[PDB]
Amino acid sequence: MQIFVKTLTGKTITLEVEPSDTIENVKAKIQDKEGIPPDQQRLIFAGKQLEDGRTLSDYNIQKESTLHLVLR
Ligand SMILES: [Zn+2]
Ligand SMILES: [Zn+2]
Ligand SMILES: [Zn+2]
Ligand SMILES: [Zn+2]
Repeated sequence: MQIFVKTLTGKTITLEVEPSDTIENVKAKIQDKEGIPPDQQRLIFAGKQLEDGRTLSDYNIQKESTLHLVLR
């Protein structure tokens, strides 16, 4: 699965993942790409707040899905 993560500035990060990847995995990938610490990342897909220990398939995230880094 290719998924897109948009930063707070709207920059697009393209990530190669698997359905079973955790949100924690995806956070580490984001850190590698952009230097954003995982403890400072908060991810949403389709308005769902994404928990570190759940997987992409748990949230029905699919090929070409977009996640957003948000605040607060
Ligand atoms: Zn793929
Ligand atoms: Zn694998
Ligand atoms: Zn993985
Ligand atoms: Zn793997």
